[PDB]
Amino acid sequence: GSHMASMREFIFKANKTITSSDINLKDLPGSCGRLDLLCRCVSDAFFLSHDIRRDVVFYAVLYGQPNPPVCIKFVGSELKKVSPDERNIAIFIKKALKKFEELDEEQRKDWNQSTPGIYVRRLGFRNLVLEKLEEGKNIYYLHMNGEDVENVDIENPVFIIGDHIGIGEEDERFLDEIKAKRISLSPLELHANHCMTMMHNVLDKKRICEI
Amino acid sequence: GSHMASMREFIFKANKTITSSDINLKDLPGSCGRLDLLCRCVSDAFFLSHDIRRDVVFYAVLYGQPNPPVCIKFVGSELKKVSPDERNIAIFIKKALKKFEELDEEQRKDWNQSTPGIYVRRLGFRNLVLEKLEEGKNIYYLHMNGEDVENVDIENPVFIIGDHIGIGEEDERFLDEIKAKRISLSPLELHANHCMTMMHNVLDKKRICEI
Ligand SMILES: [Mg+2]
Ligand SMILES: [Mg+2]
Ligand SMILES: [Mg+2]
Ligand SMILES: [Mg+2]
Repeated sequence: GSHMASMREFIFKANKTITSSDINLKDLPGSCGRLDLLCRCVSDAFFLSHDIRRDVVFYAVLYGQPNPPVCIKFVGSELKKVSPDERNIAIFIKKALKKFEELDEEQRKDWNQSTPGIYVRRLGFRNLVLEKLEEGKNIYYLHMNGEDVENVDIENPVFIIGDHIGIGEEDERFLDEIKAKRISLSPLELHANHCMTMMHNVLDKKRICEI
Repeated sequence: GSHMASMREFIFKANKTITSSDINLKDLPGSCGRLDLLCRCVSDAFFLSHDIRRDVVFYAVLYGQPNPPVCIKFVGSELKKVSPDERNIAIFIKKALKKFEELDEEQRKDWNQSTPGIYVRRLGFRNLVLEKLEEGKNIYYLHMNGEDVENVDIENPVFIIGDHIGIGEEDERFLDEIKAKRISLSPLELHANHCMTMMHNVLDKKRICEI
């Protein structure tokens, strides 16, 4: 074995997801701007059968009205009292957005914990990716026309996952500029949350041959 | 290519999921008996990015109080007005259970449509599996100690997926008896809904090399 372990980190850009705590739990998809999708991504990033993945960090950058961008960071090793269902996760996200509302613009420059393992910050998608590059991460863009993941060595990863409409031409230009490596998990276009499930499975299996 | 296509069919045994329409949407996991899990399984069985999988049939057999068993059958090619979020699916399941409540015991011997593509019937797990065997299906049991799916030819499949506690010693005996083939998708124990995602991905990829 190589005995190499690394954090699995994901960034999901939520193009339209609501950025105030004024959340209608009864319309997560419509009035909340596909908040349901974001909740499933959180669920799929962390939850196993009788456990939570302690090596995962998940970042969501929300661009919906009225206060974008808001970045919410979930740290698997620290999360308490989150369960895999959308309603529970949505309430945790509501709490995070409420915390963000209580902070001034200076305070929002930093990560601010709302509940254990959940932090909010004024941070956009590109600045977040830059910050990860400076830490030494490799950026991988999960995109259906990328290299077959089967053949790529993955090291110190940050996985980028777009939503229903996607990252957009602007941010693709940017990923191209910083040399993000595109990887494919499937011949079909999947929901963002399915990508994370596939990506975890790829890494779980490599762990068996290689580490 | 072989030009071979087949229906992808799944059976999920929901050990504790509620069997009346008296459903608390605000406690899908607790008072509904892990109804949230069943909803995610439905979601993951059917939904792609800009589509629904028309070659899938999903069966759920619910064993929770007060009227078990209830079998709900979802037919991908027929579903209308279902979206991927748990709340929407839970309401469709509520409707199905309401339909079941309105039928007498004789009427429950047959499939009874509640909403397009959704049918309810008094049918237990074993009788359902028997019925599928008699139709010519091969039964595959997704179980973490099974053969690596990579190496198994899959033909005319019905995939069995247990829940959080699992199929149970009784029904395992039965699957052993009828010679169900056990297949593994992962070195880790996953949520039932993740199995379906992995299983779809395996089939989508084979479709590319072989069909
Ligand atoms: Mg690792
Ligand atoms: Mg950071
Ligand atoms: Mg097929
Ligand atoms: Mg039938």
